[PDB]
Amino acid sequence: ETGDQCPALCECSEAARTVKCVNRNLTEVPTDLPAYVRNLFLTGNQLAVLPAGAFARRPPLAELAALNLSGSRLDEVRAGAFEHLPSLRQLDLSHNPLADLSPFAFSGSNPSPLVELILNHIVPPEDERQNRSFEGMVVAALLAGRALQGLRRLELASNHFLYLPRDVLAQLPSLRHLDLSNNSLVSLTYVSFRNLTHLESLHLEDNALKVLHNGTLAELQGLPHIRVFLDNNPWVCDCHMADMVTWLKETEVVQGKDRLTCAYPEKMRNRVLLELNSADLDC
Ligand SMILES: *[C@@H]1O[C@H](CO)[C@@H](O[C@@H]2O[C@H](CO)[C@@H](O)[C@H](O)[C@H]2NC(C)=O)[C@H](O)[C@H]1NC(C)=O
Ligand SMILES: *[C@@H]1O[C@H](CO)[C@@H](O)[C@H](O)[C@H]1NC(C)=O
Ligand SMILES: *[C@@H]1O[C@H](CO)[C@@H](O)[C@H](O)[C@H]1NC(C)=O
Ligand SMILES: *[C@@H]1O[C@H](CO)[C@@H](O)[C@H](O)[C@H]1NC(C)=O
Ligand SMILES: *[C@@H]1O[C@H](CO)[C@@H](O)[C@H](O)[C@H]1NC(C)=O
Repeated sequence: ETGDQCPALCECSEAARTVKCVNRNLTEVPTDLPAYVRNLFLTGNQLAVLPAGAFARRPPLAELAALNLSGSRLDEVRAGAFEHLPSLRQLDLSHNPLADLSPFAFSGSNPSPLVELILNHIVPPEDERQNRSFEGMVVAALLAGRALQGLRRLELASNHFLYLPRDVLAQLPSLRHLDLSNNSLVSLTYVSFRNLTHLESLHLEDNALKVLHNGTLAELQGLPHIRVFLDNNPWVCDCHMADMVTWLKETEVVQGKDRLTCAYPEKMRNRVLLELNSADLDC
C-alpha cells in the first residue's frame, strides 16, 4: 500500500509481501529490493541480460518464493543468475527471446529449491541463425548438476521443439506436470513413459502428432494416474489409427477426448475420433 518501503519505479505491499515493477521498461533488476519480498514481478521490462547474482543481496532475499520475469526482453541468462535465493519455488521466464541460456542458469556453481519452472515461448525469432540446438540448450540447463530434483512442474510450450526430450523425463524424478503444448512434435515412438509413476499431467495439444501406435498406448494404458491432453493435433485416420481409436473409446487417461478430430485423409477430415469404427479406418 501507499508508503510501504519500495524501490523507485515499483509498487510494494508489505502485507502481501509483494513487489511489482511491471511495464516500466526497466533495464536492470532494482538494487534496493525490500527483504520482506515473497512475490516479485518484473514483467514487461527491457532487461536484456540477467547476470550472475542478479538477486543476491546482503542480507539475502531469503523469503523470495515466486519470481516472474516474463515478457522482459531477456536474451541472456548467465550462470548463477538465481543464486542466494534459498526460498525460490516458482520461476517464470516466459515470453523472452532467450538466445543464450547458460547451462548453469538454474544450478549455479558448486540442489535448487525450484518446484515450478515456466519456460513458455522462450525460443527467439529467427533462432535458426544459431549453430546450436535450442531444445538442447534448454535441456542442458534443466539437467545441469541434477540440481532440479524437487522440480514438480515444467512448462515448455510454444518453443518449436521437434521432439519430446527423453532425458528430461528420465532425470527429473519429481516431475508431476509437463507442458509441451504448441510445439512441433511428430511422434512419441522412441519415448518411454513406462516408469513415469509420478507424472500426473502431460500437455501435448497443438503439436503435429499423426497417430499413437500400440507401444505408446500400451505404456499409457498402464499409467492409471495420468491425464493427457491431445487437442488439435493433425490426426491421420487410416488403418494405423485403429489401435488408438479402440483405446480412446476405453480410456480415461485422455482429457477432453471428445474434441479430437481427423485432419487426414480428405474423406475423414474433421471427423470425431471417438465416432470412428474399423470401417472408417482403411489404408
Ligand atoms: C507472470 O506474469 C505474466 C504477466 O503478468 C502473467 O501473464 C498472464 O498469464 C495469464 C495466464 O496465466 C494469461 O492468460 C495472460 O494473457 C498473461 N499476460 C501476459 C501479459 O502475458 C503470468 O500469469 C505470470 N505467471 C505467474 C506464474 O505469476
Ligand atoms: C515502454 O516503452 C515503449 C516503447 O519504448 C513505450 O510505448 C511505453 O510507453 C513505455 N512504457 C512506459 C510505462 O512508459
Ligand atoms: C504457438 O507457437 C507459435 C510458434 O512457435 C507462436 O508463434 C505462437 O505465439 C504460439 N501460440 C501461443 C498461444 O503462444
Ligand atoms: C526410468 O526409465 C528410464 C529409461 O529406461 C531410466 O533412464 C530412468 O532412470 C528410470 N527412472 C528412475 C527413477 O529410475
Ligand atoms: C495392441 O494391443 C492391444 C491390447 O488389447 C491388442 O488387442 C492389439 O491387437 C494390439 N495391436 C497391435 C500389436 O497392432
